[PDB]
Order: sequence, then structure tokens, then C-alpha cells
Amino acid sequence: DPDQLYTTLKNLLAQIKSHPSAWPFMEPVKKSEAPDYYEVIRFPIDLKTMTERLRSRYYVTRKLFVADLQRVIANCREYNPPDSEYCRCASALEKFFYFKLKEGGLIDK
Ligand SMILES: CN1C[C@H](Nc2cnn(C)c(=O)c2Br)C[C@H](c2ccccc2)C1
Repeated sequence: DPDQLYTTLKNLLAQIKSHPSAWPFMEPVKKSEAPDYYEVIRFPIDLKTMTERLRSRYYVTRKLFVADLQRVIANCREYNPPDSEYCRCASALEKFFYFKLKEGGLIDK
């Protein structure tokens, strides 16, 4: 059901982008912030790119969406110190989006 999938993902992403811990991940990492980021992290992803992918019908499966979302967090944990503000935000956002994924029946409760 592509129409159910699209609206469900749109509604989920709107909530994720509204969370206070989403701020580090709203737009792509800039080279000024981390000059080697795009050599280290080979599949960079952020919530603006995910919005763009959603709206162009890239997410033809739930799993494609969940893979990008989980990679926002995984990239952050690979690049940044494990005890850092970005990693704290990643963990907070992760906790929230798993609650929402469960609420939406998009993973097992
Ligand atoms: C585009 N850029 C991404 C930053 N997030 C970053 C930066 N560098 N690295 C290495 C990261 O992992 C993340 Br997440 C957060 C920043 C910002 C966002 C809001 C307010 C102040 C700063 C806006």
C-alpha cells in the first residue's frame, strides 16, 4: 500500500523533526564543522535529505526509511566521541523514534 506507506512515513518524520534532540541532524554536516567527514562517513544522511527522499518517493519500503533513520544515529556514533553532545542527542532522538515506530506498528512492540 504505497499511499498508506507515504502518509505514515510523512507523519512519522514530521514528529521526529519536531523533537528537541533532532537539532544536530536537521541538515547535512558541513565541511567547516568536520573537514574529513565525507571521506570518513561514506553514506551521510540527515533529516532534510530524508524529507527530500520521502517527497520524491524514494522510500518505497518501510525498511528503506528505517535504514536511513538508523544511519543518522550510526554515523553520529561512528564519527563523534561516545561521550559528546551530538551522541547524547542521537541517543535521545533514537529513544523517541523507537517509541514512535512502536506506536505506529512499524516495528514489533
Ligand atoms: C549543519 N550542522 C550540523 C551540525 N551537526 C553535526 C556536525 N558535525 N558532526 C561531525 C556531526 O556529527 C553533526 Br550531527 C549541527 C549544526 C547546528 C545546528 C543547530 C544549531 C547549531 C548548530 C548544523
